[PDB]
Amino acid sequence: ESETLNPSARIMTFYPTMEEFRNFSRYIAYIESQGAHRAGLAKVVPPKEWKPRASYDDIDDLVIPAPIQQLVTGQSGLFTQYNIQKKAMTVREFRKIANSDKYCTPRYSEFEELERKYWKNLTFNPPIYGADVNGTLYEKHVDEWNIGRLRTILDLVEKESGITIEGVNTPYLYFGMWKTSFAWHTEDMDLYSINYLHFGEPKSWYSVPPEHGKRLERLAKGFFPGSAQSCEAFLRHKMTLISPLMLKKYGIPFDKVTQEAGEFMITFPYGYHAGFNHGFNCAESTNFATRRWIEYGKQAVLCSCRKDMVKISMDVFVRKFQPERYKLWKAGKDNTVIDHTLPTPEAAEFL
Ligand code: NI
Ligand SMILES: [Zn+2]
Repeated sequence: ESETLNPSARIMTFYPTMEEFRNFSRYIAYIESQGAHRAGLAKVVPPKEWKPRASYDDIDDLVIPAPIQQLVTGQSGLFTQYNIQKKAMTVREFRKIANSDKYCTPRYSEFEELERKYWKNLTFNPPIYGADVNGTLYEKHVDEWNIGRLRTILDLVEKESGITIEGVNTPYLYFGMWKTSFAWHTEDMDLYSINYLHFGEPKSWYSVPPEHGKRLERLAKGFFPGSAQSCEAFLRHKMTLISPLMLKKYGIPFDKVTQEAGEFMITFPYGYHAGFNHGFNCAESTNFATRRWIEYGKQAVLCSCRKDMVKISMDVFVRKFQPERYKLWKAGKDNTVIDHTLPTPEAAEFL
């Protein structure tokens, strides 16, 4: 039945009305009723009547505490990206470097051309990424799709334990320039994420359907056996870049999409994604949850090689939402199998 929704697991785009836009969790459940989640990624274009902020002109003084220079090594569609942290800098400083002759966008006709250039010059002229900047650019009173307070059940983590995890249940801001990249990964605990491109040049995305996630992992393990041997989930290091021609070569299903300023992207549990920025821009993101996520959370395979990695205690979610399974789960005997095609239960209100 849901098997029959988005049979191609293609990236879907939505144009909600303002009445639809007002309840975040509701619209997420809706797009899942339409099979959007099968793609691992979905675009949502907000009503033109809407804006998260009046103007972005006071932010030249905002500090980027930890700019990252992205060194990339590799060949033939396979790359490993190393982060070189640069000293702190303000936005206008970043912007100046970004639009500088050395680091600015090349001229191009169709997107296929800029894309080809990205994959040809990835390892050259390492850019700087203004990544993981704590904060929001939303105006304090915006109540629709506010990344700072979406009110999903992920709120149960801070609510029950007081724990905050930067970028996960708090917002992150991302200042990009041309050729800055995000490597193939799913979210921490295989959560959802939301990404809003506040302003600037586009951000392009690749995505692999959750139902084909394991095949991407098998490929990645084969191409990086040393890292696979060292960590049960080395893709979570977010250092691994794989070109679309390589995915095609090895029969991994995927889709691509370009995100424009003023547009939202949603990633879904266990949706592998990667991409790059076209030029100077600014993006805001955080994670969020639905009831459907809970099983993904319980089964997420986590990085086994670092003390510093995000691990959310699933106990509270299982007690509150799977009370009949708690004893079974705690006893390690819960063998529930995940069906990536099924929408979250909250969509019962639609379906
Ligand atoms: Ni992500
Ligand atoms: Zn690891």
